[PDB]
Amino acid sequence: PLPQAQTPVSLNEASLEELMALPGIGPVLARRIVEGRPYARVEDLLKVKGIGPATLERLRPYLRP
Ligand SMILES: [Cl-]
Repeated sequence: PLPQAQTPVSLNEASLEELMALPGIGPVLARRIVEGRPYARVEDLLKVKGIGPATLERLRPYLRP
């Protein structure tokens, strides 16, 4: 349950657990997201292995750099 008080979630500053609260993001993807930092824009998430456009499409409303 991703609480409202934690959104939008920062791709650059969130902890692993916070990223794992995002729909479709498990421990493996959360780890790759941290390892891929920094992100200049949310669309840079496409550099992370496993995050396809359909995945990203669902996450856009909840993310910020
Ligand atoms: Cl952005």
